[PDB]
Amino acid sequence: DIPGLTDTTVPRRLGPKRASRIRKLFNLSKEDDVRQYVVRKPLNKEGKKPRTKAPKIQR
Amino acid sequence: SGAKFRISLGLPVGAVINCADNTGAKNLYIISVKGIKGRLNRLPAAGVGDMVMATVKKGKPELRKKVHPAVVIRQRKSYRRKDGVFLYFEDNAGVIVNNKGEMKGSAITGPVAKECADLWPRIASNAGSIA
Amino acid sequence: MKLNISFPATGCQKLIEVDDERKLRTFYEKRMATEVAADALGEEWKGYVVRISGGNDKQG
Amino acid sequence: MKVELCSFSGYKIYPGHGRRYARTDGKVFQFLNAKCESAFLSKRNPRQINWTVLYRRKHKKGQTRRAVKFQRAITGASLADIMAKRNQKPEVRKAQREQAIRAAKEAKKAKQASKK
RNA sequence: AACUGCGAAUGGCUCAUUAAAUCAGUUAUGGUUCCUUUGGUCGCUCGCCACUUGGAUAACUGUGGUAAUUCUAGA
RNA sequence: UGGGUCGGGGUUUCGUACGUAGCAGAGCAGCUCCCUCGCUGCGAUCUAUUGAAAGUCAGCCCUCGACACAAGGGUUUGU
RNA sequence: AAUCCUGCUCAGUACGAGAGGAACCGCAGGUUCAGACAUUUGGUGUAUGUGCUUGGCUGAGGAGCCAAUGGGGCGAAGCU
Ligand SMILES: [K+]
Ligand SMILES: [K+]
Ligand SMILES: [K+]
Ligand SMILES: [K+]
Ligand SMILES: [K+]
Ligand SMILES: [K+]
Ligand SMILES: [Mg+2]
Ligand SMILES: [Mg+2]
Ligand SMILES: [Mg+2]
Ligand SMILES: [Mg+2]
Ligand SMILES: [Mg+2]
Ligand SMILES: [Mg+2]
Ligand SMILES: [Mg+2]
Ligand SMILES: [Mg+2]
Ligand SMILES: [Mg+2]
Repeated sequence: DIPGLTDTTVPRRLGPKRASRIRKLFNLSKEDDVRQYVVRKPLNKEGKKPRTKAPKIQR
Repeated sequence: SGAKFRISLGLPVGAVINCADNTGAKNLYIISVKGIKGRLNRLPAAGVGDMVMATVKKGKPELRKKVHPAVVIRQRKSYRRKDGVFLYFEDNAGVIVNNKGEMKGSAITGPVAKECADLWPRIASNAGSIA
Repeated sequence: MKLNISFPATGCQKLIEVDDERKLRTFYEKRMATEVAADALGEEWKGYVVRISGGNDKQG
Repeated sequence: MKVELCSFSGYKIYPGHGRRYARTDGKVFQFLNAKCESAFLSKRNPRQINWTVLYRRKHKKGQTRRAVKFQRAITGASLADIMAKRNQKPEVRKAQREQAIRAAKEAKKAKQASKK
């Protein structure tokens, strides 16, 4: 590993949105609770209560 | 400091060179070269960076029938530049200056030889490009 | 001369500053989108083939 | 060991050889010898002169499929989380689809009382 | 914020050019184009996704270059 | 051993030889049981063979390949 | 058998009210002359070297030749 380069992998900022791009990523077949499988991003600010934020899924 | 090295002259007295400044003169007819002691039957000749006395043959009437100091900025004779390169230009060109060394015009059309630049800082500042 | 290195698998791109021509000259005379091995730099850049993706001129 | 130049013919001009030509329009050219210089002055195109480097590469005289995609962590789920979710495949997924239907079926029975 | 759609061809200024040219009245497009508005038309066709298919790209995070620009590159 | 003469290599000059081939070629002329889109000619030029061909010490450089030739001739010279 | 000049520095210094304004040493170059030289650049070029080309000629091709150096481009060496 290169020091400071091949380590501390950065995550993709935010997951798939289209109702098919989540199925390919998670091997959804059909109507397997598609809504819940979408990635829910958590938000953590000091001057506020913790809360997670889900996106609107298209198609 | 550093003085100018000898270069091939190639512009004898009687040569009509183009005037590269915006003074309104179109050509310059070299009548003599400054600093020439000379020799029997030898024509005083000038190269780039040489100060010459010239009369404009065609141009504007207020410049015509007079003797103007001029400095050769481009020459068509090839000359060696101490580093092995033989350089020559597409035409013989000069600019009209005063005895002090300041160009009467304000802009120069075309390149200016490097020898003429560092020898005449006033001409160098007005030069669009340096060859 | 600076080198922008990015590894898509882990992100975390970082800038490398080099003043040695020989480490750079493996890259020299190469076009874009050509994969070159960076075995020139030290003993840590080994087993690494890298693709030229772009750059900038002295004037930017 | 000066700057190494190239001619009208693409050849490599060592110091002390050839001439350099500065045109009035500001462009500067260097030629290896009078042959290359005279050809340039007569406006001959080097792509049509056989012994020129430009001609040789123009006529080329003498001289797969790949793709990869990698799983990554996505903010809100580590690579472990997505793998576990997509590893619910062996009927665990089917187990989750069917409980949602009955979890919406009794709501539909309540919705029938709410619709009508 | 950004992608998208629309507008930016209106308005305003000036009168240099221009003497059957411009322009005015009259007439034609049975010799053409036309965003928009309004009204028609949108099952008229026999011919392993349709309970919804594919890929990228913005904005965004991150690394910069350039003296400079409403400049931009790579990831 | 020698120096020659050829040959070879190097260098260099010019610029890509003849022949052959091409569904290259402005086009044109003949054959149509033929062909179902073709064949047989003419045609400057183009492309490949081909940085090819040609010259290069006669006052260019190196050969150790080949061939013959080289202890031969004449005139003089003494304290 | 060498010759003379310019620029930089000395130095906006000495000197002078001011305006103006040197010199010695040192450095970098030039003029005229002299003696060579051809690595480079230029000139020559009948290597009659290699392409191109007009008229004619060898039955055509190929290969050439004649036109007092046919003309022209490029050109080794040598001279310069
Ligand atoms: K004189
Ligand atoms: K041939
Ligand atoms: K060829
Ligand atoms: K000739
Ligand atoms: K010559
Ligand atoms: K010569
Ligand atoms: Mg939608
Ligand atoms: Mg006389
Ligand atoms: Mg030989
Ligand atoms: Mg004397
Ligand atoms: Mg003939
Ligand atoms: Mg013939
Ligand atoms: Mg005869
Ligand atoms: Mg005769
Ligand atoms: Mg010649």
